[PDB]
Amino acid sequence: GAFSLRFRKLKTNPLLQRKQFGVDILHPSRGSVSKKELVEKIAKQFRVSDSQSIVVFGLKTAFGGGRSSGFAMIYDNPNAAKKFENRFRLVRLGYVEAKPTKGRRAYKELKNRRKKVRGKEKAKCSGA
Amino acid sequence: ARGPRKHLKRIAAPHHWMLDKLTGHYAPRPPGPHKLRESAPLVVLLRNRLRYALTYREVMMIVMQRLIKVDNKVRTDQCYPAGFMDVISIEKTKENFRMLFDTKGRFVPHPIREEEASYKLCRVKKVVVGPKGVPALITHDGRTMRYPHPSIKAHDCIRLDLNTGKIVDTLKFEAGNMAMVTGGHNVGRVGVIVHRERHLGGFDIIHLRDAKNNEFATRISNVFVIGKGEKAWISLPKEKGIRLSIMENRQVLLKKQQM
Amino acid sequence: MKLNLANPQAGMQKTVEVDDEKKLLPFFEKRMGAEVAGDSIGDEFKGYIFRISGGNDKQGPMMQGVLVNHRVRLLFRKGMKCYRQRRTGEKKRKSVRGSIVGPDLAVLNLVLVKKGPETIPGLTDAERPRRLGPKRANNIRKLFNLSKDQDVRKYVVRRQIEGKKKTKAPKIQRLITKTRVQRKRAYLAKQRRSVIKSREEAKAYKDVLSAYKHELRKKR
RNA sequence: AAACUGCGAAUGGCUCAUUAAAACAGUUAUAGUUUAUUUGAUGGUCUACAUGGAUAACCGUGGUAAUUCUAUGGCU
RNA sequence: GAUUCAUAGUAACCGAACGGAUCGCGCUGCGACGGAUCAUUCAAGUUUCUGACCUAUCAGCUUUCGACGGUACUGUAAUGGACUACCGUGGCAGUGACGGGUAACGGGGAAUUAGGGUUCGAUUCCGGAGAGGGAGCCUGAGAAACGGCUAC
Repeated sequence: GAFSLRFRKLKTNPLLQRKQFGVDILHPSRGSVSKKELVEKIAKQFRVSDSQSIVVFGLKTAFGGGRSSGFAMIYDNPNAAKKFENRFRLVRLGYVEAKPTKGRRAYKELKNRRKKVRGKEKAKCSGA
Repeated sequence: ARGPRKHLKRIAAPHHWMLDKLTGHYAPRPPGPHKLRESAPLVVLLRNRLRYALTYREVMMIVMQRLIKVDNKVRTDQCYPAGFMDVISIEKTKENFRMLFDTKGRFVPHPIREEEASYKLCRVKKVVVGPKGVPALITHDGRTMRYPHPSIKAHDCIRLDLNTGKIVDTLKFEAGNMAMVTGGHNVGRVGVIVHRERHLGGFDIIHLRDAKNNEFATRISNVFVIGKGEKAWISLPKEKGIRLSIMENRQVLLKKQQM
Repeated sequence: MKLNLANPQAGMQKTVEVDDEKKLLPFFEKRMGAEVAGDSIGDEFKGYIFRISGGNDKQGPMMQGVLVNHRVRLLFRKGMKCYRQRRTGEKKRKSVRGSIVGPDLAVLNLVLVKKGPETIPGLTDAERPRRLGPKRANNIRKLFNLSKDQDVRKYVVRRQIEGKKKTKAPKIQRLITKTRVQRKRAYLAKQRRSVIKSREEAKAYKDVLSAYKHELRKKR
């Protein structure tokens, strides 16, 4: 159904190599806006190189529907954006694949066993 | 008990930071030049005044670039107590912030010129003789300038050079000299000094007069001389420390919001 | 019962079980650090002499100087034997055998001083070489006798590993070098400079306060 | 990796049994004192191209029914 | 406000403490670590004044074994009956001492629709105390610590 973009609270941040701003959007008819569709429109507005520099988050639709508003954050380069941004925000976008770590309870059970053995402890890694 | 407390709590924080009630159980805890309740830590400048950072994580990512300086010196600790009349200098953007007291009783980073951001003022706490019989000032900042003039007494300000270590311009503490308040009820108010009472025992107090002829008092610990009788060494914030009235502050605010 | 016989100089050792009572009977009522004759421990052991180092008893440690012929409970300080600290400042009470030897303990550990004519299959036959040569500089000097002016570096010990071509080497601490001698010159420059700055500040101030108080005499 | 050294572990969290000029509250004093750390000062004056010998981990090797028990021997 | 304060000077004393045998990037710059004294900051320990619920079927408490004071040690991070020698005979109480009860941790606060009040506050913050009961102690800037140790 399309939407109308109009940013707010812009703050050029050269220390962090990024631009931060709230987006505000108007969409009569349509139910919400996906971030894959929003990142394409905010790219062509701001004359960006690459979608991977841009990262987007928040987005509540208000009560009633039609209106919505959220946050956004245009870096320069994707490699700077990968460094300073935490990984969970990038992942929703899909730029970076999720990292499969082991569980928190399982990790704790290693180190309490690792306390008990002095010397060479590394047999406990394969054993658990 | 048993030793120093490593946490401070939100709510039990100072009010003049203006950290909110929700969105955290704890608040950042600032020891450095300045006191806990007469300072503001470097995190809540970056996130909750200047709006560069969003999070506590992002302030570490700023400060460990070695972009932030104070007093022409790089401070890597995110919870460094940056207090009254300290300069802050960021090389990217090329903008500098001298922290003054706002008229309401808050910290605010006042933006200043590049030549002005060299110097800063330090009111001397007392003067004292060190070893080899050499004299020495000590400041509110907790610097210790040595070999002053014999001229320089207690309870008065000195323009430091910062680029070099040494002093440049003194000031005296007398009637008809401009004076900001740093603490208590009348904080953020600047006025000429009319008179001081002695009270030989404890707590000297000073009555002094705002530029709209309002008269008000404070203890000498709170009072901080800026400059001469009219004029001032430093640049002042919005309103210049008048503190207009409650009904005036209402009228100006709602007249603004209608646009 | 089970004598643990140690060669120090070769770096070899092997346990032996003791048949009969009578082979143990020289060892009873003896201290640690006593040179006991090891002729009468067995057949092959002939013309030997053994220092006695420690041991453990059925319970399973004895420490020298404790004395007594039975297990005892002691409170241990830092830097005692038979106790690793968990925390700093932690003392702990712990059971321990006497130093003087009796029958009922399990193992004696023994260290030979002078071997006889005959050969032991465990101890005498071989020699395990030392793993690490000396790291720090004057420990290398005292090994081969260098004076000082021979210089270190080339008298390093380097084994090479199996398979892939690679040597490994100690990094000699307290070695005189270009960085180390320069750090004295950089430090001693600051000590020279910081004095003469503070002296000239004092000389400059001396005339300033005299210039001040002379102008105060004009007011009189 | 492991181990030695450094720093932390005296904060935080939980509870209300004690306790009635005690604790606590506001208000002083510390000329009656200790203070890791932070911040700023200071300081040539007593084989100097460099002093000494042991200790882990590690290797060899045991004890005990059993534990965050540990001994003897050889290196750095 | 005030000293025997800071500091300088004189005459000696001791080793039991400082005056860098340390590390990285690059005639020469920058900063990591160590440690002494002096401020500074985060503190902590004592400390002045004033303040509390019921009870008189609790009226006299305290002391030679510190009760109140004095001199001189000792001890402490320092001040002190804090502790030890001698010496004096004081100190508190009818405005409630001393003792008993509390289903009592204190306060910031909470409930209660005139004003004045009455009852509650284990519990978000700030103090306090404790880690089954008592006691003792090491390490350290800081603990009489308990997710540290020793004993009953």
